[PDB]
This record gives sequence, C-alpha cells and structure tokens, in this order.
Amino acid sequence: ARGPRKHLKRIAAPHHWMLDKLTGHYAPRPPGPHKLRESAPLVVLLRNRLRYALTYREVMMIVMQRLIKVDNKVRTDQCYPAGFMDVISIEKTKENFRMLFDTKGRFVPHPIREEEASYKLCRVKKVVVGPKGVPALITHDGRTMRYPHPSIKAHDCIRLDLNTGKIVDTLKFEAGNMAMVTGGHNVGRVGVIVHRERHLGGFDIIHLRDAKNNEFATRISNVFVIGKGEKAWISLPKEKGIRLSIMENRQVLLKKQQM
Amino acid sequence: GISRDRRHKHRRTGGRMPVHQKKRKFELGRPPAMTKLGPKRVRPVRCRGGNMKYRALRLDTGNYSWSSQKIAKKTRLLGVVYNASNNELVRTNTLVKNSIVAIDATPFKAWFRSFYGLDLGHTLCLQNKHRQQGPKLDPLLEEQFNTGRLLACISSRPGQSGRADGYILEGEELMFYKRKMDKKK
Amino acid sequence: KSYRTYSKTARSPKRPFEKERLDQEMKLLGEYGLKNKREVWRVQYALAKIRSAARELLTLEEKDPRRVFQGTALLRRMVRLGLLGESEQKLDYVLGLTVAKFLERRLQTKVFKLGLAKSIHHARVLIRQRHIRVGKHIVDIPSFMVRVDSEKHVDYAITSPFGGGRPGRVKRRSLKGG
RNA sequence: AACCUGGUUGAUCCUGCCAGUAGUCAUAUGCUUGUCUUAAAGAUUAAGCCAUGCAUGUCUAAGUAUAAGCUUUUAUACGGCUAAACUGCGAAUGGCUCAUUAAAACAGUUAUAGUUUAUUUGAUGGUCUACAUGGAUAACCGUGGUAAUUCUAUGGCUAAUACCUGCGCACAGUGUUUAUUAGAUACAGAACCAAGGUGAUUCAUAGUAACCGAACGGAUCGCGCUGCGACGGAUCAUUCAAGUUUCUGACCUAUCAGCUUUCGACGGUACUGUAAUGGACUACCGUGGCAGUGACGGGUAACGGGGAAUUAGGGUUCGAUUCCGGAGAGGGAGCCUGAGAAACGGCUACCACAUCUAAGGAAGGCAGCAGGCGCGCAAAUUACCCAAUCCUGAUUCAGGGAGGUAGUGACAAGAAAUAACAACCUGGAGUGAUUGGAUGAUAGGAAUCCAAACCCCUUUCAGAGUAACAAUUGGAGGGCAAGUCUGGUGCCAGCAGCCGCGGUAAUUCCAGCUCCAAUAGCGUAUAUUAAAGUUGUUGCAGUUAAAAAGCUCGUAGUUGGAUUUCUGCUGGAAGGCCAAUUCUAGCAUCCUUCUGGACUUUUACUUUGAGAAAAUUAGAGUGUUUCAAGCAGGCUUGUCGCCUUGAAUACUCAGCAUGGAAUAAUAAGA
RNA sequence: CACACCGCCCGUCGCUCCUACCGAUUGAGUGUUCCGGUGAAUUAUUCGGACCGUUUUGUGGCCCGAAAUGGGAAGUUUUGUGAACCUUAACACUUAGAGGAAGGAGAAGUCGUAACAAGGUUUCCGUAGGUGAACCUGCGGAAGGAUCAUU
Repeated sequence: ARGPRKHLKRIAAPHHWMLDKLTGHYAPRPPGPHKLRESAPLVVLLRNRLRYALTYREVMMIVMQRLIKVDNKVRTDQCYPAGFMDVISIEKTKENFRMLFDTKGRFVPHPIREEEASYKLCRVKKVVVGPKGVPALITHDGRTMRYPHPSIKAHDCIRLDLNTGKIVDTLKFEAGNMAMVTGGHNVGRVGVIVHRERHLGGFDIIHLRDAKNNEFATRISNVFVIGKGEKAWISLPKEKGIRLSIMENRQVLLKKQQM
Repeated sequence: GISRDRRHKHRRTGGRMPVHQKKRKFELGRPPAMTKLGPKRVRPVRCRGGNMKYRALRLDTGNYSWSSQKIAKKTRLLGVVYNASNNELVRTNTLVKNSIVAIDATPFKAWFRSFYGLDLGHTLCLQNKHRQQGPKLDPLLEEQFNTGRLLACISSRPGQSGRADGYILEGEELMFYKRKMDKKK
Repeated sequence: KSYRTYSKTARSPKRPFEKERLDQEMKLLGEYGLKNKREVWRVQYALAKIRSAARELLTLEEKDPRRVFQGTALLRRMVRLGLLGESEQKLDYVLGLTVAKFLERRLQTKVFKLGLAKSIHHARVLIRQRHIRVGKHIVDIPSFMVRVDSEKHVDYAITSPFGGGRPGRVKRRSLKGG
C-alpha cells in the first residue's frame, strides 16, 4: 500500500531466474528498459549463470570497477534489468554475451563474436509523431529512434548500430519471416510465420511453424521477428529453438550422463 | 474531508453498503470557489502529482472569441445575465462555465472599424480585400451593438484554469437565449 | 516459516488385532531380522506409492504419450533397484510385487546373502558398528536398499578389524596387558 | 484395503441408533525418555494493559568548511582530512496482527479513447550588469530563562545545487486557456470561373486568432581551441506502480417479505469537484430502481485466495499462520509535508486508560524484537552479528531486532542403541546368569565448522559383563490380541467408552506371577474426517418399522412425441501389423464478392489452442551414507577444464478463440 | 406375558432433587444506530496587518518625516469535514422475581384397574360434554377385530 514496494521476495520472484528456495529469504529486485518478469537482473547473471561472483557483495566489487557495459554504456547499478536482446560487454576476457531465451524458457547469456556484438535488434511497439511534426519509433527496449523510413510499421524489428545511434537494417512483419517467441507457453521457440488472425477488438494471434513441422500459436506481443524466410540476422542458442519432446528430452539427457 | 467515494451512500437494491476502511486521500474533494466579478485574485492549489491548479476568486476580464470573424480580444465583464443551472448564481453575479455574461464591445467595434471600415453606429485597398474575403452582421447583433454591450457564453472552467474565457453568441444560440431573457420579463 | 517439506514414511493399519495379519508380519520380522512393525509398514507404504502409480497408468492406453513416458521411467527404477528382473519389463509385473521382494533387497539381507555376517541378527550389528564398504564409502544403516550394480561391491570397510585396521579397543587391552 | 464386530428377544430375521475401530503434516494433558538430522511455538480468551533497552538513518574526485580540530606536506582565494551544522534523499518499504468486513473484500477475466506517476532508460530544445544580481540563516562566539524534555529566547558574524530575483534574434519559441481549420481513401474523369495512427474519436501533429506569468529555455560542481560525468529541471514516451473499472463466483437463517425516496432512492439536462469517469456534489425535471433464481434484515466461536487434512469414485471439514491481495496501529475524527500517507516507532482534538511535577505545567501509544503483569486448558532468551539473503543513502566504505546464528523445545517429521558369536541339557533348529574371548552412550583433545562460540562429519588417549549404561506405556469376560492361575474384599470399596462384573468360591475390583499389543514412545479429553448407501448427484427410505398433503384447480420451477442430404463408387495423404483405424478430395446436378473471409438462424456441448506467479501437490533426473529432504552434481595431474550441464513437464467454473455431420435448446412459418 | 396371569402395566395424590416455562414489578444492567440538541479541533474563505524590504521623495553631511506596495504573524467572518457528550425510542443479549404450572429422575409409599385373552362394557380415531384418578358417555368413522363365508 501507500507507495511502491522496495523489496521483492524469493519464491515470489520469477521461476525462470532459478533462484533456490533456501539460502536467502529475499531475492534481488530489478525499473529499466525492461519489465520485472520479462527481464533478469545483472546480479544473477554474474553469480547464478556466469559463476564469476560467489556473493552479493562480490557483484558490487565487480560492477564498481566499471568493467561491465551494456549497449556500449557502463551501468554501475547491480540490479539493472538486462532483458531480451541486450548485449553485455566485458573488456577483460574480451568476451560478449547477447541474452536470448533458451528453449526450456530461461534466460541464458549466449556467447558471440566481436563484430556481431556491435548490433542488436529492437521490435517496435508503435510509431508516433513528436513535436515540430517529426515522426518517431518506440521500441520494446524503450528507446525512441527518430526520422525512420516511412516503410517501417508496427510489430517489426530494426537492427540498431549502437556504436552510433542510428538504424541500419529494417525488417518487415509478414508470412515467411523468421520469428522467436519472447513470452507465454511457447517461449524460446523459433519458426516461420504461416498466418495471423485479426479478431477486430482485442488480441491478434499468430499460428506459426517450427523447422520440424510442428505448428503452434501465440499472441503478437510475445512474437518477435528475427529475420527473413529462413536465415536470420542473429546467432541462435543451442537447439535453435526447436523444443524437442518430453520423452526425447529424457532420452538425450540420460544418454549424456552415462558418459 | 469531502469524500468522493461510493463506499458511503446506498446500493441500487436500497441496502446500506458495508464500509471497513477509513477515508482515502485519493478519494478527495475540495470546497467550491464560487468565483464572481471584482478585481482579480487567484490562488494556486497544490494537487496530486505535484501539479498546480489555479482557483479563481474574482475575475474582472477575459479572452472572448468572435467565431465567424475569427478573432479574439481581451475584454472587461459587466454582469452575469443568465444561467441554466441556478438562478442564485445570476443573483450574486457568479462566473461559471455555460454562464451567459455581458461584455464591453468597444474592442470589437474598434477592430470592425479598422479591419473593414463599414463601421457601427494606402490601405483602403486592404480593407476592401478583407471585405470581399469576409461584414453583413446579423440583424440582432446590429441592435445589440447599439447599447454598447454583447452577450457571450463562458466556455472555460474558472475553478480549474483560473481564467474566464468564452465565445460571443451568434445565430441560433443568440435567438434562443433572447427568448428566456424576455420570458421572465 | 522455514521452507522445508516433510512427509510420513508409514501409517498404521485400520484393524489393530487380527491373527491372520499379526502372524504373517511376524514371519517377515523373523526372516529378515527387523526391529519393530514400523519397518514393515514403511515398506508396505513404499510399495503402495509404486503400485498406485502403475494402477493409474495401466487403465489408459499403450499408445498414450503419458503412459509411454511415465511407465518407462517407473520400469527403469525397478530394473535399477533390482526389484523386478530385466527379462520382464511389462508394467503389469510391477503389480505382482510383494513386501518380501523389497526386504530381500535391503542391506541386512545382502550382507547375509553375501554371507560375511552369518545369521540375520549379526548382519544388522555389523552394519551399525561401522563396517561394510558399499562402493567407495562405508554405510551405517540397515534399511539402505541396493541398486544391483552396487551389490557385488559390498565389502568390509578398509578401516576396522575385519577390514585390516587397528583392532578396535578391547583386543589392545588384552595385547598390551599381556 | 472400495472392510466392518458388540448391544432390543426364551430364540429368529429386520429397521435402527448407541458403543467399538483408524487418521490429522489439530490443540491440551498424564507417565516415560540414550543418540544424531530437520523445527511449530501468546493465533484461539483480553485488537486487554505496559517498566527498561533496542528496531531508520545516510558522503562521494563531484552541493556549503575560517572547529578558536587534527595532520606532516608548507599552499597570497581554496594543501587533505574531518567533528558540528545547513541542504539533498529516505523515513509511505519492511515487520507485526486478524478486530472489522457477506456482491463488500478477494479470485480469475477485461477496460483506462476516464487518469496521476519520485526514480530508471531513451528522446527532444539558441528566439525571454550574460566576465556573473540580491540579503538572511545556522553550527560557531558571547549569553540567559525554567523544577523538568530531542523546550529554546535576546545579541553579534558567514555560506549554497537553501531562498528570491533575472538582459538574451543565429512583431516573433515551447507550454497553459478558449475559439477553430486540416487530420483524405470502394471510380474514372472532363469543362467553367474567382495523407501520421487505431476495431473505433474532438487522438498524435500542423495551422489560425488572442489570452497569463501562476512553467521551462542551467547565475551549479568535479577530473583533465578540447573530451568525459556529477547534479538540477520541463514536456514526451518507458519502467516500478497506484486509482478507479467489465463479467462470473460465497457459510447458516423465511420464528427475517417486501426494501429504497421530500435530507440521492433510479434516470435526464447544465454546473461544481476530482489526478480523471461518475448522484461524487449542487440546482431544476421525470417517477423510477431491486425482489420468490431469496431483495431488505439477522447470525458467524468469517479477513479472501494460493492451499491443508481426509487411503475407490463423488465428497465432507479446515485455511489467525511462509506467498499474493485487504484492513488496522487503544477508540473514533481531522490534517501538514511529499512522487506517493488521510501515516501513527508524524502532528492537532475529544473520549478511555496512565507517567513525572517544585502543583505553574510537561510529556505517552510493544497487533516491531526480547521481557513482565493479567486472562486463560494453552505458548521460548530482557542473548551474539550484519558474515549469508536483500533493502535504504550523498553510497565499492555507513546502517538494518528486516534477516541470520545460538539458547529453551517429546507441537511436529526422518533415521535407529538397549546386544552379537562361541565352545560346553530338549533332539527332532531352539534353550541354559556355565564360563569364554572378540562398537558409541559418555568425558577430554586435535583439526574442521563458525562473524565469534556451538552442533554435525573425520581421527584420537581413556570408555560394559547380572552389558546397574537395568524400557516404558496400556491391557489379559465379550467386542479386541492375552490367564476356567494364586491371595485380599464381600452389590462394600471400586471397575465399566457399550454389553456387563462385585450380595463369602470374582475368567472384569485391589495386588502378585505369567502372557499379550505397540515401542522411545504410549494412554486420556475435546473438535474433525473415514466407517455413514445413518443426508444418499453417483446412492437410501416412505402398505405394516421414522415418513404420501383429505381432495381437485394452478402460477412460476422442472420435464416434454414422431419428422427436414441419407446411401454408393473412384481417388489422395497417412497408418498400425504380420488390408484394419484415422483424416480428406471428387462424381450423382453443391454457394459465391475476391486473391486467406464473407454468407450457412443463434448458443450450449465437445475438440484443439491462447493467456494464466511461484511455494505446495503429482512428477523427470540425481547414492543428502539411507531417509524426510535438497536442487544439486558428475567426470579428470588439467591451468581460456570439459559434460556447446542440469534445475524437465503437468496442474491453475466464468472469460477470449477454433474444427465438428449427432444430441438439446432457439429463431422462422425471394 | 417368557421369573411365563400370584404375569405385565396405566393415572392422580404424597415426599426429595434437577432442568426449562408463564409471571405483577410502568423490573434490572450492558451493547448497538435513529432523528434531534449542544459541539472540540481543522481544510477553504473573509476581513485583519505584530514588523520584515523594493523603489519614491523628505532631511542630518548613512540616521530619522512620510507616501506608494510585495512577504506575512496573532486575532476574526461564513461555510464544510466533524470527534465527544446528552434526551427519547427501538432492536439485540445476559438477568432477579412472590405465586402458578410442566417434564423427567428417585427406591420402596397411598388409592383404584385402564390397556394386553372377546383383559371380563372389543380396541382405536376425529369432535363434544362430564368425573378423585386412570377414565366414562354422545354422534360419524377404521379394522390395526373377536367375522375374508349362506335367499
């Protein structure tokens, strides 16, 4: 009541962080570009994915060196919400991490090449006219690129340059274009787009087809266009967003563990 | 204070509504400034957000747009003439929205001489061009000008803005309110 | 307040006094050398988890994707645990299990089966007195239950007199005393 | 484990309850208690009352340093380092409790074109003495008052990112307030004259005519013609939110049937008010709104839900309590500051309690953490620390009874000691204190653990022979497993959940001996679940056992006859198995407007799909020594370690969407 | 009825105890909200202007005449929000009461004999009247009768 809540609790955290039940009563709380449940804070990358830090203390000792950057910019706050399709860049080690969705429905820092780690994609939420009658995009990231093409519509991605501010490569939202899912049940799945239903009132949905010919649906808010009909602007994680079945995921896992 | 909420007062069934909560600041109202004629005074009320909302208390003057001619002049007020809601507000001369008011009409008469040169009671070319471009003036507005007055509807909310603005009455609105002025007489 | 799950391993029967029941339980104490009737009811309860799992699965359909997944996981446990033999992998066979199958698999018997212990009672005392290496590390607890690849592996602990260490304490008292 | 035994009779078969039995990860209580792991704990009644101490503070190269402070380096504005104080930000989170509260709250599901939003992230912007504007305030110094406090006056200096002013092109910006034009879209054109964005708008935005000062357009700070970032503040998104808001949903009660209104009840017009929408409020005007499908009122030993207990299925009862909402800080009410409070570890007032007083006055709110009194059947230490987990701040550094660690602890859950083996009478493997030699309970080290102790796990010097290191708790007529034993008592004392024992031979009392059941536990009391097909939808009963209105009409309610493109052959894609089963195109006269959706009356129903927090629950994987658990691990003389490591998945009426030939409502009747 | 007609068993009356009921006292106390009355504090508003300073002249060669006009205290006007207390009434819940009159329990008393057999007047129903008590009688029913039955 009475104002914004400064604590978040463990358990009442998101499940896709995979913070454990014991070993803490509270969990780190991420406001930044991204939402609370559609992001992951910079602490649980460093300690609970990348395994650089042990403790919450040690993440302060890393981040206040000014070694961590995101989007070619130094972020000093340890609880910064670093979300979908943000680049992370550490100068020592000289390795870069683009955050994608894993096929199971988790965040994972996908390691990438140095030339690839310049650019990143931003799907545009809407397009809107600012003052002096100038046009302007706005993104899922909460950037606002201005003077686009007239070409560029809602619900489609743009390759940003990052080294400079400006856009470079557009993409369109149509049938036969590659598209990852960012939320809901089918998260972490990439497939070409077959068809979308309108439903003139609320909630457009899209059916789309995995590269092993599995068909599945999501709302348009969740869908995020990568690239053209086959091929893709970005590098993909392990499995490339197929999501193999429950008995298959059993068989591959226990076949691994026997060595 | 003044509670705007629906937790007091009845249900649609005619049943008392249970209330288990104390009054909330976001369910606020405030005492109404029945603003009037006089020399200007105005009070900045600090509202939710931090945002200021300026309460009128006495207003002499106002910006009033003539619609057809497409001009607006700053003008003094004389008196409140009619109100739709309450006859007590006309009795005290209380300015509110939708309230019909008297106006000097010497700003418009000076403009109408200067712009057109038909009048009421090198350029010349510019005046002629303006006349061709836009001056017949209704028969009732011709009679209305002779007194040195006009009639006009207050369009702004004085309590929120801290400002009397309006527009001049013309055509069907003007013919309408001339009935209900004359009917009480 | 603390986030720790917990459960009950056993539960008592509805009839306290039946001569049919009390005789057949007393045989299972006498064969396998058990402390009390809770140790039977533990295994009685532990079977009924596995049995009610198979009872749920077996009603459906052999081509149903729930049964083919959850059945094959359940059959892996019974092969691993050495409870059902590998020649029959049918889910139907799990139903034909008994308490004697579980109680032959625990470490009281598998010591005795090994034969080092000699007698059922002695085997329990050897387990609790810190002998008998199962695999790499020694095990203190009668109700262990062995996973069939591990069963060949049971041997006396490296430490201890049977094993080849200091001879406890009482042999030293005789040896140093003399 | 989808379970049943005793009791009505001289005996039988019934209906039928009473008693027995079992569970609770439900309280209380009795007797008993060796070990290690985990761990509920002043909820029930008194949301009754509180002594003492503690629980919210905070500083960077970067707002303000003349401490009459420190410190060795010695600086003509300012060497650094810093007490104190001003300014900034926080104190509205967290924690605790369950008294209120029954279409209220809450839950899932919409909407915000009906709005505010510190901060974060990204944008934007010359247009109005400019080598720099003004005068007061602490701390400090001097000095008092009062019995007394986080009471403070008079006098003298001095600061700003405090407070307040305030020129400016390279008439004239942006914002506010009103008026008002554009904001196009199913088709081509001809002749004559004077192009953002939604399903959808009055939206974005541009333009025109004026309005006001009450708001922005930097009089700020650090490292280094020139870079980097600290702070400030406006508009627009963004994010953390919050406020309203659509639909559907709840326990008992009819010995509650008619509620609501002139003083807002239901609606209309026009104000007002609000952050905005609204009878939210005010004027006039109409006479409505809800109810037998339960309105209105009453009861709750009622905060709601996620969930918990309960061994077929269907259910019944519980949910103060780990998470998410809600409400409250003795009772009510009012209000300041701020982005945000109707705040109580903020203030003002009354009422109810209560503290100090020198008797004039002053101060108080443990349903925060311990602790005490009192209520009770009923509940722990006035302990140590920010090391883990997170949060606040000017912030790598400071603070935190949030939180963690220990103590008390048979509320509870898990594992399992109290012996084992020999040789030396019953002989068809068990006994026999007859001797006999072969691991921790304990006590103290070592290292390990720990913020500092402590426990666990390792290894150590001692450490059992009636293994005196001695297992108890309830029973022995039936139900109910186990003595027609032996003394004492004599319808006495007492037992006895029910039936029944006791009147001088007691298979039940009070003892002894022996045996039975469970076992570090077991008995009792209350509530609750199964048994209960003794509340019956699945699933009872109503001739005589409990029970068919004396009999007809009858409105809702419930339930309603048959009947409307069925058959056949030829493909196609799949398909299990040594052609069946799915789905689908044609042809028997079968639409089209176009290049996937429009029409087929409308739903229910069923199918698949969307979206819906975790914890808990089921469940994949994994030797926490087993196990309850936990979410970890596993390989390996290799070192940018690898398994491009794992932590799957299901589950969550009403609402949104969709394929479909029956069934059932419903519509109709060119 | 089964201890078997020396059976079983009904009601008044008498004695002792326990539980509830009616009951004059215009009973009693606690709690709740209804109109009405008085009404603390306070938002807003009205005037008000302790003394703080901006210019303007006055005047002693930065003091004091004063006139304009920003800031703003105490006090004050009218509203609304409205605690608290009181009167009346109603509703809710505990609670006293002389006397009256139920039910069950004792464990055995007094008076009958009503029912169970044709229980010695068959039993029973509805209704009415009467009597120490069970009960009795009138009118119409029923077999649960003591008759499934005869021009």
